[PDB]
Amino acid sequence: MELPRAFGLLLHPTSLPGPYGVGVLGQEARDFLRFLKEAGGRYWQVLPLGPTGYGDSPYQSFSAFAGNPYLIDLRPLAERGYVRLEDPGFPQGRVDYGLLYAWKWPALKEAFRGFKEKASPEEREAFAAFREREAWWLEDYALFMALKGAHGGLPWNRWPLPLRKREEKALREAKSALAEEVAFHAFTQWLFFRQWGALKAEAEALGIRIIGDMPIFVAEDSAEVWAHPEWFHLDEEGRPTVVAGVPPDYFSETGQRWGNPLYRWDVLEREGFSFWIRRLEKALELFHLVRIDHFRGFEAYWEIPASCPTAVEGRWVKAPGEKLFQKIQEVFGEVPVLAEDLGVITPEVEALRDRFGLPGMKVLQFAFDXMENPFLPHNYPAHGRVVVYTGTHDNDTTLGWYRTATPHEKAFMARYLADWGITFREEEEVPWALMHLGMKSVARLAVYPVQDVLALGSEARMNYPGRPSGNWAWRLLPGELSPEHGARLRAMAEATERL
Ligand SMILES: *[C@@H]1O[C@H](CO)[C@@H](O[C@H]2O[C@H](C)[C@@H](N[C@H]3C=C(CO)[C@@H](O)[C@H](O)[C@H]3O)[C@H](O)[C@H]2O)[C@H](O)[C@H]1O
Repeated sequence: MELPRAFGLLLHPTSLPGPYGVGVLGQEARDFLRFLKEAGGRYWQVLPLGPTGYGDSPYQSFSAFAGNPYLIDLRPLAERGYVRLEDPGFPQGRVDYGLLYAWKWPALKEAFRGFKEKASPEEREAFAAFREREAWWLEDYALFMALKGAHGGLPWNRWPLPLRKREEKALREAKSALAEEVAFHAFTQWLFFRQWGALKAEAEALGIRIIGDMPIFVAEDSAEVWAHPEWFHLDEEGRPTVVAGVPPDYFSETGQRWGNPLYRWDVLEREGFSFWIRRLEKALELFHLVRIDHFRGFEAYWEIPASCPTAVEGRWVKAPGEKLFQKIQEVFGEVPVLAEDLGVITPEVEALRDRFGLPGMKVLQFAFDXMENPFLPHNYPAHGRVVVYTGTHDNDTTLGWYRTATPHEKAFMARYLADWGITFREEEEVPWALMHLGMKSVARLAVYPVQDVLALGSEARMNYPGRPSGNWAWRLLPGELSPEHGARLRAMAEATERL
């Protein structure tokens, strides 16, 4: 990939303003892309776009391939008379996922029945054609979701054995009995990918590239794990014997026990890494580049015994990252991947990243707690093949972070900024001071969360890791991101050779 010198904004589509309880792939999404282009921005970064479960996290999806039905704009379906929409009373500035769950799933199901009643033959055949095209993952995903309604929302590895173990007759009978439910889930997928495609075409017409994201590890309770248990370290009952995480750190005392199933990489290699090829293909249908979270896991991963309640016990296990990425380069002709390389990284990880020319990340909130700090701009690679952020979706807003930062951090930050000619008078100005610093740097891409453009405090934090609740909920208000915000971003980009 060739990275131009430019800037972008980080905004998950759920955070878009608009009616009916969550950001969707419609007019407000187009309005945001127009805002971004007029601000001089060339990149729009989102988080993973798959269907979510308990905790609402984009990084723990029911499928590695599916799209999130919550992002479906219902207004076009209402225009065709498929459904009547009535706002139940959604809050301002945040997603209420309980109310969204209770109101949007039934609205989608009503819209599906309306479509079955009133759709033209053309629409019906286009929907059937989509199903045929995507069957290699969609048949499993749709049946997986349908079976949740037959089994009280249980995960797949708690279903009756004939279904859990995917016996041929059990599946055939399930598919016939749940034909309507299967079709409904296929329908949500058809709509998602249709609406995303339209939005991607609009971005492309405006000169904007979309940066997507995926977790290296998939979710325990997902259609692909169910369909391919041999690829994972599961016991005979389909439960993980070991799980993903990271060991104790400078930051974390016990580390993080993520709980994801771990790949049997030997099995994936023997199978030709088809899972990874398909995942990247699917990513590249939606995005122009894709970040992979926990990129270091391609070189080695921390294996936690499933019986351990923390991440303290375990061992590092090597993974065939070099072989995988050689195959990717060979078969795609390029590797349009961004490496999430935060936390503790080794020379082996850096070499893998650099062998394939993958841009890494830099986070300015991490730069001020100790002049050799790699997150300080003067320490960035001479080539500048990195993406600089003030913070990611995992960090507090920059104003939130500043308000809780240590005395030594605050003092060093102020002096370092002054060394770059940047000064500020009030704490609410710190987000823009740090955005300016990132734009002055050699980093090819500077990408900022929209909360920092707005200089919002901790209430607008997208995710607080560890905390299982309150996350992924921040939304823009209508008109909050103003033309003056866009003019300020454009001025900064023009001032730093990013336009
Ligand atoms: C990179 O990937 C991270 C790991 O998935 C992601 O973390 C967010 O999303 C997770 C799904 C969420 N919960 C898991 C973490 C645990 C402890 O660390 C377990 O207790 C839970 O059972 C897991 O489901 C994380 O808390 C959340 O931070 C990052 O957002 C992403 O950038």
